[PDB]
This record gives sequence, C-alpha cells and structure tokens, in this order.
Amino acid sequence: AELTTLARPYAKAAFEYAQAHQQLADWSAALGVLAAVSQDDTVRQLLKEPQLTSSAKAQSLIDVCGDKLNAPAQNFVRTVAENKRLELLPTIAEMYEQLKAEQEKSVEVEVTSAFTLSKEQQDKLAKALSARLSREVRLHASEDASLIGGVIIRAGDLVIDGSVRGKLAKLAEALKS
Amino acid sequence: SSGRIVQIIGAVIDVEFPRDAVPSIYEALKVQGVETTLEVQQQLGDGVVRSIAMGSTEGLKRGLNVDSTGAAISVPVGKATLGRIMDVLGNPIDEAGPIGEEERWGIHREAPSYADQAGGNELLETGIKVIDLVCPFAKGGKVGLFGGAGVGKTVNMMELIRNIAIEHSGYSVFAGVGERTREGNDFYHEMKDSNVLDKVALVYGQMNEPPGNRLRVALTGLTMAEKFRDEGRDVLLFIDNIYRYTLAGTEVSALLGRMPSAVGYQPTLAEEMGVLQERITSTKKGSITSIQAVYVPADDLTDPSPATTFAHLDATVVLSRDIASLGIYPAVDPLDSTSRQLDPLVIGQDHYDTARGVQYVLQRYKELKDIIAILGMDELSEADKLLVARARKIQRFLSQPFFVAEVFTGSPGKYVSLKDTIAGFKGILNGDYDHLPEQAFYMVGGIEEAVEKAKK
Amino acid sequence: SSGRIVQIIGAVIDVEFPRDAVPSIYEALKVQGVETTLEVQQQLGDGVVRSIAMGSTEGLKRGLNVDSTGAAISVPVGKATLGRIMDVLGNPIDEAGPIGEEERWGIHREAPSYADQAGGNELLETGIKVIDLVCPFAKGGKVGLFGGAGVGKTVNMMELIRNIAIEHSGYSVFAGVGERTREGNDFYHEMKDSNVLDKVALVYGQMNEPPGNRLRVALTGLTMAEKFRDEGRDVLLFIDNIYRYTLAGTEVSALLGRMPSAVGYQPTLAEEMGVLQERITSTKKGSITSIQAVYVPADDLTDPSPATTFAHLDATVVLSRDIASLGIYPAVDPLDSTSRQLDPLVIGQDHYDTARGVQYVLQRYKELKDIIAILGMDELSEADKLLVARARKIQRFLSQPFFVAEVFTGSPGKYVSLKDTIAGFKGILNGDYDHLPEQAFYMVGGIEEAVEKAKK
Amino acid sequence: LNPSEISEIIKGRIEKLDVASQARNEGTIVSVSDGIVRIYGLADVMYGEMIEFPGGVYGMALNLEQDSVGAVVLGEYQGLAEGMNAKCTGRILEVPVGPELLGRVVDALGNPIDGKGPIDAKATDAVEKVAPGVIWRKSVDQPVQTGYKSVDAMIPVGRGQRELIIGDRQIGKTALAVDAIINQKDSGIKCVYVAIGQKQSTIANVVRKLEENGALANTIVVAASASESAALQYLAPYSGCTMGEYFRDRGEDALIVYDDLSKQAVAYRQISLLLRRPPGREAYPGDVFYLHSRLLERASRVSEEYVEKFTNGAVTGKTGSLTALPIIETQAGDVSAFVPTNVISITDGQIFLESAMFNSGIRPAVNAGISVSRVGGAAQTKIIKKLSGGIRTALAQYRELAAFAQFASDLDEATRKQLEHGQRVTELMKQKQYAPMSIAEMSLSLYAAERGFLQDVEIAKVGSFEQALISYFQREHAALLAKINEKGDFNDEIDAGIKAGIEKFKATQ
Amino acid sequence: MQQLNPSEISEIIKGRIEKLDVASQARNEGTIVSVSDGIVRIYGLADVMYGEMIEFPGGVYGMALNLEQDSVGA
Amino acid sequence: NTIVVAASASESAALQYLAPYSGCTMGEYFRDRGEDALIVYDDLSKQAVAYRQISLLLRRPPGREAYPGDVFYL
Amino acid sequence: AQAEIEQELNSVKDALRAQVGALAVTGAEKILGASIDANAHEQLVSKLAA
Amino acid sequence: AQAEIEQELNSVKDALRAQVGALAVTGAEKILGASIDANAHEQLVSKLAA
Ligand SMILES: Nc1ncnc2c1ncn2[C@@H]1O[C@H](COP(=O)(O)OP(=O)(O)OP(=O)(O)O)[C@@H](O)[C@H]1O
Ligand SMILES: Nc1ncnc2c1ncn2[C@@H]1O[C@H](COP(=O)(O)OP(=O)(O)O)[C@@H](O)[C@H]1O
Ligand SMILES: Nc1ncnc2c1ncn2[C@@H]1O[C@H](COP(=O)(O)OP(=O)(O)O)[C@@H](O)[C@H]1O
Ligand SMILES: [Mg+2]
Repeated sequence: AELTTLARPYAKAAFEYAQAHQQLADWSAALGVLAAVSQDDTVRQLLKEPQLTSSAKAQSLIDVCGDKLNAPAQNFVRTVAENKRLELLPTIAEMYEQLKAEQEKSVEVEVTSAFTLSKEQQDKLAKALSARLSREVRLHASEDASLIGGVIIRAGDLVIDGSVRGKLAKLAEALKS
Repeated sequence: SSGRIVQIIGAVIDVEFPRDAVPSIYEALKVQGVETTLEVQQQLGDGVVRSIAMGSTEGLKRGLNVDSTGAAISVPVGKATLGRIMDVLGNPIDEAGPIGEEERWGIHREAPSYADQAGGNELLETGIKVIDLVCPFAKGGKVGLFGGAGVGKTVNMMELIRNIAIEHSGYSVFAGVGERTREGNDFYHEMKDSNVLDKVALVYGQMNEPPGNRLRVALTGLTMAEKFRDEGRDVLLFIDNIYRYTLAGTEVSALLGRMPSAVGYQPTLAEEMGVLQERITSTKKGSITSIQAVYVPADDLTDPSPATTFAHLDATVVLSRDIASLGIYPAVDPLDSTSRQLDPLVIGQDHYDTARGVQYVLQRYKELKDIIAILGMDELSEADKLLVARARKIQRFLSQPFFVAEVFTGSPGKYVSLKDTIAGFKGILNGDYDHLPEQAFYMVGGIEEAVEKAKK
Repeated sequence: SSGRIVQIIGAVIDVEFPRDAVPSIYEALKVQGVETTLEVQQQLGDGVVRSIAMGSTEGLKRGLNVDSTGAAISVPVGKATLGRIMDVLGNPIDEAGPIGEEERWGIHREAPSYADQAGGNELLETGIKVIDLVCPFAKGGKVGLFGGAGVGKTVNMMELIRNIAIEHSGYSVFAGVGERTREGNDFYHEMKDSNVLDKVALVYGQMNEPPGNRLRVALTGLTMAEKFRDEGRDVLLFIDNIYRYTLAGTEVSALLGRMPSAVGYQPTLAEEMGVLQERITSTKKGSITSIQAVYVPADDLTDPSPATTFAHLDATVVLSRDIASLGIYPAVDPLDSTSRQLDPLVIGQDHYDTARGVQYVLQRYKELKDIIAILGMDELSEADKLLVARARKIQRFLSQPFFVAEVFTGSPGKYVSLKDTIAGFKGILNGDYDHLPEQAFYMVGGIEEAVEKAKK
Repeated sequence: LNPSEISEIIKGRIEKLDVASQARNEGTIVSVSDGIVRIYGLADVMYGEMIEFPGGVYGMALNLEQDSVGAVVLGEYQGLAEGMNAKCTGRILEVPVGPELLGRVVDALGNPIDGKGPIDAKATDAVEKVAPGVIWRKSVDQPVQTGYKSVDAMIPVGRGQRELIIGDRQIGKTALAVDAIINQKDSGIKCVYVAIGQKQSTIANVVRKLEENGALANTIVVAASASESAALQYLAPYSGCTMGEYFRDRGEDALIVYDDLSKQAVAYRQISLLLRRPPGREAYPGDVFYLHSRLLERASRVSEEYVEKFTNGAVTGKTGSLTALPIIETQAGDVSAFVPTNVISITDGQIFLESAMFNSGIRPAVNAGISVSRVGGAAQTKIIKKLSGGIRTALAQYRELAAFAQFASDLDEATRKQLEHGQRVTELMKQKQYAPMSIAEMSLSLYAAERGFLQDVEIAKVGSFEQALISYFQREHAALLAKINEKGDFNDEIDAGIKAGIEKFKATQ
Repeated sequence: MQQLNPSEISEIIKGRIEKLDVASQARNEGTIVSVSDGIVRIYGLADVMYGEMIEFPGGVYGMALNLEQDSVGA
Repeated sequence: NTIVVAASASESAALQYLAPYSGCTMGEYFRDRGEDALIVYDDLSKQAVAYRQISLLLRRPPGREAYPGDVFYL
Repeated sequence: AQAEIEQELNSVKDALRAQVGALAVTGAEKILGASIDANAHEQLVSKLAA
Repeated sequence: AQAEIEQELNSVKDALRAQVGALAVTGAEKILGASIDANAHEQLVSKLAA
C-alpha cells in the first residue's frame, strides 16, 4: 500500500489530540524530531535488528529524543512501535503538517524563476495567490536558469506556468500540427 | 451532516462521514451537485461507508460532498402505479408526467413469517399441451422457465401472459431486469393498443443500465406487488430475467472486497437469491402467482446460479436446444421438467397415469439413441419398435403453434383444454392412432386436427 | 549513472537506480565485472526496476553495480551475419571469431504502418511444383508447416534457402526458438555440406537457456531480416517452432507474477503473437515471407496456442509419412495442404481451375483405391480405370529432384517455373499425354522432360 | 505547384495563438507495468477522464483511490517512465464526429492513418454513453438490403436491428458484412467499419475493395490492428459506435460492422487480468456480458420525438437509426460457448455460416435451419415478402432428403418432387462475392423458383438460366425492372408482367 | 508494508495517546469497528472464548469465530 | 561398473531436487575425459514434485498444475 | 490518379511547413536576449493572471 | 508530377530563407508584448545566425 494510506490514521489521531489540548505547536516539534532521528543511519539500522522487542525499539527512540517529547507524545511512539509502524514516522510528520496547515488556513507555495525576484514582486504574487486560494500563502522562491524569463507557481496539484519556456512550447505545439 | 467522496472504482464509491453521523446500511445518499443516488452497502470503520451508485459514475471526482437522506430507497405504491412505467428509483420514464402516489415504501423488507404462509393446490390451466400435461401450475405458486440463449423463454412467457390474463381479473406487475430495451417498448405498445395497460404496473432496468440499477430493479417491482397482495388482492408477478439480478451482484462483488467462490461467483450467491425469493410468496392476506424466466450460462444446467434457483420454485419448465433444433416448439424437455402439482391427490389418477405413461415411453426411447444411430431401428425387438413409433408421435404431438409466434410462421395459434390434452396423449399411448403417419401430429392444436391432417 | 542489485529470485532480478536515472522499459542493462545482461520489464517505483536475466544468475549477489546501456538489446545486421551462428544478444556462438558488422539495430520496434503496406497481392514463386500449384505462397505471407520427423523437413528448408538466393537474389534467416543443441549442430553441418550456409544467417535460442532468451530470439532473427528487407530484397524467415515462442511467453509471464488466463496461458497471448507476426509483411521497399513449424498440444486444434497462431497463417503445408513411403519427394499432401491465395480472384481462373482439377482427380482416386482394395480391380468401369491411370501420372508428376538432394537422388536438381507447372498439369488433366507410361513422369522438371524420358 | 504565400500560413497560426498562462491540475508517474500506470497527485481528475503525458500519449483514469490514480494507456506505453509529468485535460474520453470522417481511415481515437492529411471535424462526442430508454424507441419496419438472395429472402434485416454474423474461421463472415456495406452506396445509409485485432494487410485490402466498388466515399474505417495496445482494441467499437450515433441522433440512418467482437472480449480479458480482477467461465471477467450488451444497445431506431428533442427542433418528423452487424468466431462450430451465447442473448437474431456447406462449394454458406431474424419480417419489402414464403420450407425438405440423391431414382412421386424442388432452390441460392442484386433481379430468381418455372431445368443449368433470364428482362422489360426497384411493390399488373416475360423467355431463348 | 489492520483506526489510536493502559476497558467489553455482510469486527473483548455469545445493543446476539490478535470477528 | 546415487522418500526435498544434478556431474567426469557413460534418472516427475514444494514454500508465483514458471528450465 | 497527385503535393507542402518555417521556434534566441526589466513585466502579467 | 515538384522544391527552399527571420521575429514579439524596438537592431545578425 501507499505509505500515505498507512500513516493517515496515526497523523489524524495525533492532530485531533493536539488540537483538543491546544498543543498544535508542541506536536509539530515532537513529530519533526522523531522523523529526523528515525532516518539517521545508526538509528535506521537499530530499528531493523531481529533481536530487539517492540518495547526496546520504542524506549531507545524515546531516550534519544529525551526532553523533545511530552508524556502524550511518548504514549504515541509506544503505540506506533507496538503496531509495528515505526517506518511511517517521516510520513506521519508530513501528513500532520497538512492537517495543521488546513486548520490554520495556510498554504505552502513553490516558485521558480529565470532570475532572482525582489521582495516587492514576491508580495505582489503572494497577494494574488492568497485571493484565489482564500488562504495565507507562504512562498518558497528559487532560481532556475532553464527558463528564459517569467515564473512557474505550484501549490499542491495546481500549477500556473507563466515562464516564456512554456509559451515557446505552446508555439511549437501550434506550428508542428 | 454531509460526507465527502474519498474513492471511486467503477460502480462502487467510498464516502467519509463524521464519526457521530455515519449512515446506516441500505440508506440512500445523494451527491450534492450531480444528484446521483448511492446505496450504502458496508461500514468500513473510521467513519467510511462503501456504496453502489444508482447511475453512471463518469465525470464524478474525489472530494465531492454527499448528503444522507435518513432512509432507504423508497418507491411509489398502489393504484397510482398502474398503466405507468418506472425506473429503479421509482421515477416515471413514460413521459406521461409525475406519479400521484398517496404513500411510498422502502424497497428493502423482511419476508412474511412462517405463520403467514398460505396452503393451496388450485389448478391453473395454461392452454399449452406440454405444460398442462407434465408440469401443471397452481394459483398463487411460483413457475421458472429455464433455458439457454435463443431457446424461447420470452416467447413462452408472452404466451403465458396472453393465456393467463383470460381468467384473471386482478392487477399485474412486470419487472424488466437486465433484458432488451426493444422488448420493453414492444410489450408497452402492445398493451397500450390492446387497452390492457391500465391493469399493469411496468418497471424497467434493461441491459444499457449500470450495475447498481440491474441489482435493485427486481426489488422495486416486487415492492409494488407486495402492496397489492397486502391489500387482499390476487396479483400476477412476471420477471423478464431473474439471472440478471444475480449477475449484477457478480459484477460488483470484487469491488466490495469479497473473496470469489466457485467459477467466480459472489460468496453470498445463495443468500442473495433467498432474500429476494422468499418475498415472492402468497400469504393469508392475499396471493402472488409468479412466472420467472431463468437464463442458463453456456447451456450448463449444473452452473451455480441455475442450480441454486430450482429449490425456490413449485413448477420447473426446462427448455432444450436439442429439441428446438428439431423444429419442435415450445421446446420443453418432458423428462427434466416437473411440478409439485403432479400428484394423484391434486390432479386425479387419469391425468397422473397419462403423464407417467408419456414419461415412461420417452425415457425408454432415450436409452435406444446410440443403438439406433449405429444399427438403425430394424435390429430392435418387436416391443421396442412399437414403443419407438409411439415415442416419435408423442414428441411431435407435444409441439403447438402459439398465438404470439404467428408472426414467425403465419400459422394460426391454438388453445388446448386439459380435457383434450389428456384424451390425445391417452389415445396415442393406448394405440388408437397406430395407423396415422408421425408427421400428422406436428403443429396440430388437438387430436382431432391430427386426424384431419393425416387425410392430406 | 549506475544502479545496484537489490533482490534476486531465480531469473528475476530487481535493480535500484537514482530517481533521475531510471532505465526505460525493454532497456538492456550490464552487471559490472560479469557477462550477464538484464532486460527491464517493469518499473516498480522508488527508482526500482524489475528485469529478466539473459543468462544464468548463479554466483550473483545483492549490492553489485549495474550499468544502463541507454537502448534496447542491439544486434549486428547486414551481409556480415550470413554463414555465422549467433545467440539472442547477437554474440557469435561458433569459434570463427568476431562478426565484422558495420551497423547494429535494437530488437524492439513497431510493425510497418497502414501507409507502408505494399498493397497488391503478389505470389512468391518457390520453383517447387506441388507448393506452387496446390498451396501458393504470397510475398510477405506466413506459412504453417505440419508433419512428423524423418519426412524431409530439413531438405525442404534447404531447397527454399537455395531458390530465394540463386533465383530471386534474396537472403534467409533461421530463428531456432528453443533449439536442441544436437539438432542445431547437425543442421549447421548439413547446410555446409549442401553449400547453402553462405546464403543464410543462423540465430539459436537453445533449450538450456533461460525463458527470456527463448522468448527474444524470434525478435533477433526478425531484426536481421528487417535489415535485408530495407536493402530492397525479398527475404525468408524460418522459425524452428512457433509453439515454443508461445510457451517462453507463458514461462516469463509466470516468473513476473501475472494472473494466468484460460488453459493457463499468459493474459497477453494474442498481443505477443501480434507483435511478432505483424512485422512479417510486404512493404513498398521489399518483403519478409515466413515459414513456421507448428505443434498442436494434445492434438486439439481449439487449444488457445494453435487457435491464436492460425489467425495469422496464409498457407498450410502438410508433410505425409504415407507419401514419403511411395518414394515421392517432397512428401507434401495435395489434399490436406491449404492456401488463402488459392482463390480465382487472387491467382486467376486458369491457375485455379488447374489446381482444383488436380485435387478432384486425387480425391476421387483416394476413394477408388479403397474399392480396388476391398472388391478388386474388376468392379471399376472403363471411365474409372482411365481416371486411375491419370491419377497415377499426376501423383508422380508432383515429385521433383532438388539441388540439395543430389546426394540422395543422384539426378541433377531442377527449378520449375509457375508457367511450366500449370501447362504440365493442365496437359495431363486434358489427356494430351495419356500415351506415355507412368514411370516417365517420376523425378522430372517439366512436361517436356517427361516426353523425352519416355523415349529411353 | 508550391507558392511561398501558402507555406506562409505560419503567420496566421502565430496571430491566432494565445500565450496567456492557465491553471493546470497535475501529477507524477510512480510506476509503469504492462500498459497500466500509477500516478501521484491529480486531485481534480474525474472518473473516465483523459490524462495527458509527454510525447502526445494519453491515458484514461479508472482507479481513483485516496492516495493515487490508476490509468490505462491509450497507445504505446513503453515510452513512459517514473517521474514523468501527468496533466488533467478536463475532458471525458472523446472522439471527433461528423460528415468529415466519410472516406477516411482512422485509429481508435480518431487520428487519421491513411496519410490524406488532417480531419476538419467541427464537433466531438463522448465514447462512453448510456443508450436511449424504452419510450424513445420505435418499431423496426424499414429494410436494409445486403444484396444476397439467401439473406434478403430468408433472414431480412431492418433499419435499427442488431443481426449477428457467426461461424468458424475463413468461411465468408467478412465477405458478407463488406458486401452489405458496398450495397448501401446509393441507399442513403452511411457506413462505419470497425476492424478489431485484424492484420494491417487485411485492413488495407478491405479499404482497396471499398474504393474499387465505389463504397469508400460513404464509409468511415476505424482500425485497431493485431499489434495495437489492448486498450485501443477494447475501445475501438465504442469510438465507431459514437461516430455512427452522430447520424442516428440527427434523424439519419447508419450501418455499423464490428469485424470481430470476440477479439474485443479477448482484449478486455487481458486488461482485467493485468488489473488482477477475479475471472469467471473461460477466464473472462464478471462484466464480459455488460461489455457487449452496453455496446449493442446503442444500435436502435429512435422516434421523431427523440430527434426533435435532441436537435432542439432543427429536425422535425424524421426517425433516426443505427443498424449493427457484429461478427463472432466459434471454435469447431460450437454455438454453446460462453461468448457466442452472451451475444445471441443481446442481438435480434443471427446468420449462422456452416463450414460443411462452404467446403461443399455452397459459398454463401447460410445455414437456414438455425439462422433467423426476430424483427426483419415486418421490415421486408412487399414483393420479396410474398415470394420468399416457399423458399424457407423448400430448403428444410432438402436438408431432410439431400443424402438420398444416390438412390432417389427409386422413391415415391411426392418425395421425388419435394427433393427435386429442394435441389433447385439450393442451387439458385448460390451467389459470387462483390456481385449484389437489386430488388427486381432477386425478384426474378425467386419468382421463377416459387412458381415452378425451374422443374424442366437440370441442376447443372439453374445458375446459367438465372443469369440469362436477368439479362433478358434487362433489355426486353427494362420499364418493369425500373418500376419494381422504386419501392418493391407487388400488384396484379406486376405479377402478370413477370409471368408473361418468363414464359416468352422459356419459349424462345 | 502490511495493509492497515482492522484496529488501526484514528479513535483507537487516540484512546491510547491519552492512556496506554489496556485495563481501562473491562476484558468483558468491546466496541464495533466494522459491519459488512453479517460479519462484525470488534475491538476489545479480551476474555472471549471460541463460540461464546456476544450481546449487541438492541437484543441482537452474535458468536465469536475468529479470535485474532487485535480484533474479534463475529 | 555402476555408481548409485540415492535420494529416498524421507530425505529433504532439496536433496531430491539436487540428486539428478549430482549424478549428472559424476557421469560428466567420463565424458570430458574422452570416455562413454550411461545415466538413468528413475523419476524426473519426483524431482519436479520436490522442486514444486520448495517453490510454493518460498512463495514463488504458481502456474499450470501449481508448478513454477521455470519447471521446463529445470 | 488525380486525387493521389493532390495528396502527394499536400504532403510536401505540409512537410515543408513542418521542417522549414516551424524552424521559427528558434525565436528562443531572440527571447534569450531578455533581461530583468522584461522579467518584471512578465511577473506583473503573471500576477494579473492569478 | 513528381519530377515537376523536384525542380520547384529547390527554388522555393531558397525563397523560404528570406521569410524564417520575419516568422521568428513575429514569434518573439508574440511571447511578450515588448522589445519590438530593440529586436530591429540585432535582427541583421540574428536572422542568419539562427
Ligand atoms: N460468395 C462467395 N463466393 C466465392 N467465394 C467467396 C464467397 N464469399 C467468400 N468467399 C471467399 O471465402 C474466403 C474467406 O472469406 P472471408 O475472408 O470473408 O472469411 P472470414 O470468415 O471472414 O475469414 P476470417 O476469419 O479470416 O476473417 C475468401 O477467399 C473469399 O474470397
Ligand atoms: N414457437 C416459436 N416459434 C419460433 N421461434 C420461437 C418459438 N419459441 C421460441 N422461439 C425463439 O425464442 C427466441 C427468444 O427466446 P429467448 O432468447 O430465450 O428469450 P429472451 O428474450 O428472454 O432472451 C427467439 O429466437 C425465437 O425465435
Ligand atoms: N528430396 C529428397 N530426395 C530423396 N530423399 C529425401 C529427400 N528429402 C528427404 N529425403 C530423405 O529423408 C531423410 C530425412 O530428411 P530430413 O529433412 O532431415 O527430415 P527430418 O528433419 O524431419 O528428419 C533424408 O536423410 C533422406 O534420406
Ligand atoms: Mg474477417
């Protein structure tokens, strides 16, 4: 199955508890540190040994994180380990942020341009995107010399291409016919 | 509170609802913008329900809102349904305006109790020689017409509709389940032109329709017949093809996450038939006389669907491709066909002995098939030669020109009484017609017509 | 960039590559430090691809580096391939050193488009009397070859290889699909002793090679034939056994875990046959004609493999054990052999009447031979006795001396034109040669040679 | 021949081009296996929508799961790879439609393959649709002449009927259906020929025969050869059906031939097994009946009210129709097999071709004993309807007595005359390929046999007598043949005119 | 990766975040997780025997037949 | 003059699957040294049955009569 | 024969319009000469178009 | 007809070389509604060098 199909129940349970107790910020840090720690090459190896029991894998991961996990977050790691799903931690953190972003009415937007775009232009783009998405947009600008001009915006599955590269492809498709 | 579509695969749709507002099984749901109706079938847990669409799923997408209606699919019932055509959801499809019902009934209901069952053996004359002889029907009983493709299930059911409507004055219900759309149009205009339409309720879910419609249309037609039965009336229920209801369940079973049983059928095959078949019954309040056409896949009578259907019927009529290939119609097999009414205490010793005598001769002729194919009739004993000659006359005398079949041959239809049926076969068995040529008995209504045909 | 072996299960190997460097479907991969080649079959996701090894996997281990070649399995093409034996990958399997190719082509491509079809139906003159008269071959057609063993199958292939090269300036390719190593060696020496080896390219996919090798050899031989077709030539492609190509697909499909179809064949049975057979056609530049030996499982012509193969065949040549016993060569049955071009609209009325005339006389002689055997020659009339005499002359005139059979027959080989063939049989049927003895027609090129032989 | 002011059209393309940015809904390919692709993303994709991939390749969405989309590739899948882009098109699976398709050869998606340039179609329509309901249909009562004596006399076909052509391989199934298309060139009926799983060389020969006979300008050819993707072979019948429905919905008449529905079923079984769906009898999918029944239900006759409603009043007082001639191949003549039995349960009758008849020199090969038309008796023209009643019974008497010809010289007068008549009707029913007969020509052959004018003619000369009699009426009675050909009417004046001509023929030619 | 087991439901997981203790629910009690075709999957019911009777809200009775590690199919 | 290689009914299926290859290897010793040898495999059907068992327990995909895709190659 | 001659000509006219003329997609070289001033106009155009 | 077009093909193939520049410049000013003044100075080298 897709890792997203298996991490949905755990991400939803952690989000409902964090929301009901007003701990939304705390759990973003706990899940983020568990995700990062579970992917380091010595922890990645310890979480695959055949002689360790589920409780020892959970305890080892709890001791490494230490103070970056409250009592509820420790009960959650013990639950994920007992159900044999510690490989889902990076995906659980990713899905928890999606639920939190839609709760706070915010959207993460990726932007690529031919040349560096100034703060005035970034805010001008953000204003329009916020109006159509009816969400607080957070832009992540980046450079791509492949484009000969313009910008390409992407927010989830929505893709708006204003780059002259895309315009040159449309011109080609209309003349090759 | 509304839910949202989370998955779409063919006719099956998964919808997520709040944990405190999950719809019940068989509850009807509606997609907000498209107005497509869905029937809940399973509760998967975590607020998700699995449902079957009662229409086309082309153009639907994930994330669409769905409303729960608080009840099962409900259809109009009573006098307002007579002379009108309806779809699976109970909508009018005859362009004659809205239905004027006083009440609506849910299509899912429990079968009548053991204490509500009605006992009865009153003989029903069909006017068809082979049926009236070896597999007689009874008022308020169930009849099944078993047969492969092209052998005659519809022609025989249309002749039975024509002949039974002569002595029946009550209401009728006809359910078109997974059959030709043209056959529905032909029957509708025939009744409209004959002025018989105001006594019949019509329900249609033909071959063009999606799996959800073909899976529930049989329940919609039966729900209308149950209203008339419970009003204390005697009603006729005709089902165009009961096998299509089972097949629609097979098309959807894998999508519902069920493991396949023998030859790919749903694991619930027998339960799906039992839940439908027990509702089609006569009770102490009123009676339902029913005739059902039963399709046989690849001519194999041992197939799980036909095999599971025999146990639900009072009279079993089996049609055969071999008999139809010899030009003998209606094409009923007298050795495979049977009825519970073929009892000396119900039909009397004269009819019973005549039917038994016909089956004995045909069974003995069947055993001689390979001997006759390799060496011919001349090597048989004088007793076997006499029996073969009578068997060949009996096979031909079982043939009959039907009124609905007049379009295929120009030959006038014939109606034969039970008295004339018993007299003809008894005379052939006793040897009163040993001098007539066997071609004199082919396509003749009564034994007198065989005597006249022999003079040509 | 290179990948790493992550899993090995028999002949199936899974390789992991960087996310931006995943190889394409059918791309050839090379294991570092070993001669093992892998062909990509499926892309599993996460940079992992599933492949089939083109050799033994014994001694391979997880973590070995794998290099992508950037293209499908590429084989040597052109004149450099004639008189050499090669494997599925185009490597020479004889000890005669490296092939001197100037060009290499990938084994996977689309069939010639609708617009590339040559158009008019043209016959391929084989120079063999029985084939050219009773079962004519169309240019770009597929011929099914039937019969046992020890009936002249190799000698017929060698004669066809000689005639296309010497009389039509063409070339031949032999694809040994599931070839027996003993028979592959014997055949190579028989062609060398018969001086036909320099006129044919040999590709062997031996029985002891993995399923992927046996499956792809047909495409390797076909790719070599496509190069010769594009040089403006008419080419012959021989497939050792088309049944083994079907089985190799079933074996590979089972290794890849696909759900099996009716009778256990791969679900892709009809498509795999179509991908191979649709490239063998007549195009505007030249043509590829194919002779394919066919095996029928359990003698059942309705089995999915024979039934799928027969949809593509244009002619059927049946070799007979009984005809070979009479000393008549080639031992082809004029009554069991068939051809789709044996139609008056395709070959004209004169050729059609002559061929049907020969078949009618031979069919009637077969019947008269049973009467002579059971009742004696005195039962036959003067017209029947004359017909028996003509049938014996026709039957002997179908025999012919081959240039590759000079060792067996002693006499020099003969190439017979279609014009000479039609004129000879037409004259015998008309009775123009009824004065000559039957022995004058045996082992002669044309009717003229029979007239001259009768004076000795 | 090539002016520079024509190749300058590029300026018009650049002037018409719109370079404004537009929002697209996208995804990324995750895996690729045997023509099936898994995609991550595409949240706005609809069930049955066309998905666009690089290099001009298209796919169809069939599995809308919570976390991914499963799509079947509509063509060659070997060029697709993990990480490639996928885009929603906002369009359900569609094909071009209209008169611009007449005389063209196209692939299953409507792209031209004949090399004659683009198709200037002004409209498109959905490939998958539910056929019109019970109240919108009309009874079949207009004829469709195939041009064959045996078929038009014993198995009549009407406008809007579904008539199955069934038999073993290589016995004239394609010949009968292509000759039926060729005979429509002057009838006003437009034709569609769908070739499923056929060899490219066979398709090219059928197109050559359509133009040699002048029928190509009235026919649309849809091709999905033996090497095309199983997705296109499974979809080709629905594309052809959609192109044929264009005429039905507009108050016109059309004819469609599905050269092999059994090849369409084999293509659908492949996709279903690759998707791991549980198989049934002969390993076919549970929905194999729904595959053909949904296709063949569209072939129909629609009432004037349906045409008036569909055209928004532009077409008034005209019915529309789509006639279908599906073809099925049976192994070893077995009619009891699963797929043949399913299509017999869907169609309005069938023409059975017998292998023993075909090999015995009776090339038409129509098995009258089992072949039948459920709705053609009401559609047959008056002259052929009145003369054909005795033809059917005469062949039955022949089948029962045919083996006795070796000893029939020593039988009773009645049996001898029944056999002698059955032999003459059997010989008369033979006909060559690409040689169709008009209502008047078929009427002469049927009249001569039904009225007993063949009793003194030997079996070896019945064919010679027929060709001579037709040739004679064409010069001596041209006005009578022209009258019969108008509408196939049969009054006392026409009956008297025919016997007078046959009697003068027998007495002088 | 194994498919999502019947007890891997957001409510069951959330219940364990608040208290890991199994004894917080009596071994004699459980909760319906799924209802399909005459088969009910229950979470809990730790002291159930093979063939034991289960009382459901409303007078309906069921019988244990699959005593699995996380659920009981009845 | 004979070498006898035995893999009895009670021995591990791996040994029964390998026995023909072991006996063939002992016979090939003479072939490669310019000598003649004769080998008898008393039941190739029993070797196939042993290989089918190993393949099914290793969870490899089955074909006709439950044999693995490589039974011809064996 | 005359219809086949027109089909040949239009295939050449289209092949010339596709091989040559469509070579104008090299307008990327003209567009390669763009700078930050022009980029600002394209960002304003993109912003006005969502 | 095939020989007649071979002759002409050569003439027109050279005539087209005078138009590809204007087509490409029309394409460049189509992509963005600016720089039509600047393009005219680089045109002389660019047309050939494309
Ligand atoms: N009426 C006829 N008179 C003479 N020959 C005929 C006639 N009808 C068909 N044939 C011949 O029969 C042969 C096979 O016909 P056809 O190709 O139509 O059969 P088919 O069943 O459709 O074959 P296939 O299964 O390959 O599609 C051809 O040679 C054709 O010319
Ligand atoms: N008496 C009869 N005369 C002629 N045909 C008959 C007769 N009885 C049955 N048939 C045949 O029955 C067939 C229709 O029945 P069938 O196909 O079994 O029913 P359904 O319409 O339910 O599929 C037609 O082919 C028709 O010719
Ligand atoms: N044309 C022929 N003339 C004489 N003998 C022939 C001829 N063709 C075949 N034979 C005989 O048949 C034998 C076997 O032929 P061959 O082609 O090798 O058949 P197969 O491959 O099936 O074993 C030859 O060795 C030869 O004795
Ligand atoms: Mg055909």
